[PDB]
Amino acid sequence: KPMDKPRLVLKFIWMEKNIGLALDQTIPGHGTVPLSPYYFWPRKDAWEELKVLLENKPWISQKQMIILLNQATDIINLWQQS
RNA sequence: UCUCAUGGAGAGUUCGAUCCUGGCUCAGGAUGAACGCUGGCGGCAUGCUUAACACAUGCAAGUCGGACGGGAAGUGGUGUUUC
Ligand SMILES: [Mg+2]
Ligand SMILES: [Mg+2]
Ligand SMILES: [Mg+2]
Ligand SMILES: [Mg+2]
Ligand SMILES: [Mg+2]
Ligand SMILES: [Mg+2]
Ligand SMILES: [Mg+2]
Ligand SMILES: [Mg+2]
Ligand SMILES: [Mg+2]
Ligand SMILES: [Mg+2]
Ligand SMILES: [Mg+2]
Ligand SMILES: [Mg+2]
Repeated sequence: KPMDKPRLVLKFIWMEKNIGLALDQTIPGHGTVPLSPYYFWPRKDAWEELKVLLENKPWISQKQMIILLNQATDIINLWQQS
């Protein structure tokens, strides 16, 4: 049995005045399963609840969490710029 | 006495009576019928003949994304699919 890396995919919900955030997990043969539900920014703390859900799960390595937090920070800053 | 024929009826009224010419009237069918009285059901039909007179409202001709450029719904994104 080899070692498969459960790579995580980042998703967003684009609303008029709001934007939500969610994460998925991907393993070979297991396909894709949702890791986290959609958190609506600015109304809720989206990046904070996403990284809190990635910390509560011990099987997420620091690198996979920090990459998704970097591109999700780039999308929250891109929404805030608009 | 083979064959064809499945078809044609009258009545009252002019005269004191009659025969005739002659009109009127009636008995029969048919309705895209109307009105009156009365009206239980089913089957198949029929239903502005008058003003080709006016029209409130709603519907009666669209379809093709496999001609085509686009944008708008979602989706995580041009992998899916819709309008
Ligand atoms: Mg006379
Ligand atoms: Mg007399
Ligand atoms: Mg005569
Ligand atoms: Mg008759
Ligand atoms: Mg009646
Ligand atoms: Mg007419
Ligand atoms: Mg009209
Ligand atoms: Mg219609
Ligand atoms: Mg189609
Ligand atoms: Mg179509
Ligand atoms: Mg064609
Ligand atoms: Mg396509």
